[PDB]
Amino acid sequence: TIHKKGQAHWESDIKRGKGTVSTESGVLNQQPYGFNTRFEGEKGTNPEELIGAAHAACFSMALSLMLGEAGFTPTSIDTTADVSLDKVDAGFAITKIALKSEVAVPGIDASTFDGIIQKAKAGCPVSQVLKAEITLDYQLKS
Amino acid sequence: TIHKKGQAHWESDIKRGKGTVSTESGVLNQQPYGFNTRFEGEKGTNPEELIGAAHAACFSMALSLMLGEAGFTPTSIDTTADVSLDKVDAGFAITKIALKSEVAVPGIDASTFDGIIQKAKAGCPVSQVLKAEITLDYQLKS
Repeated sequence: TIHKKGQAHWESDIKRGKGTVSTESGVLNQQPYGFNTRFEGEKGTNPEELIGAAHAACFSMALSLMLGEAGFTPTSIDTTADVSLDKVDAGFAITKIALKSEVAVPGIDASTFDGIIQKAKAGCPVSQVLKAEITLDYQLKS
Repeated sequence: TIHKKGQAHWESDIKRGKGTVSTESGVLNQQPYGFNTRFEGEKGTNPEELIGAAHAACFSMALSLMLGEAGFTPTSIDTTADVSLDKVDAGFAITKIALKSEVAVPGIDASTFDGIIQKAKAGCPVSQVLKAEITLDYQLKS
């Protein structure tokens, strides 16, 4: 199995405390995060946008793979993942991720493409591991 | 409802194609990713380490909060999230996330702490949204 690691550091309480997040690749190295950026809308990284990025990335790559297996080559795939963090009795929960994608695949049938993209939406590794509602809105250029 | 966004871009097929990943905060901005970095172990970002970073960050924040609710203030929390991407019949799947955390909470009861940290491991938002097995290994300095 493939193992990849992420890390975080936290110090003090939630209001007066702060933290940082990193990844083994180094793309993220002690990047600041906290209550402000996660719940108060202050610009900065947080768990949600990171999961959104991971999801957009896994979905896009999966769409390319499946398209290839169908004998198609995508010119470009641009996916956005909107992660919803809602308030619930237990606190908060990631309830939905809205995927928005613009794909360009030369001469591919609209009906055939839809079948492939819906399979990617529900079949990629990240979608499969998430419990949140996953929606998909796309635009095909062929 | 809080909304956070992530995105990704991909061009060409899976072997000769390539992609990038970004987040709205900018911590990730068109950072390269591909088959190489995700499946061949080449150093670079990928969906798995991003989920790991997100999980480590959520879990550490959640632990601080709960300790606070118990009347405790953590001196420091350092968590690493090890994400497993396994090959399965249908393709691949994120089967497990192993959390390892080092926490310093002066004077807290060992048993008291264990109950709290276990509740955080199972109850934080990111743990809650994941279907993968989540394990916890920690070392408390008290």
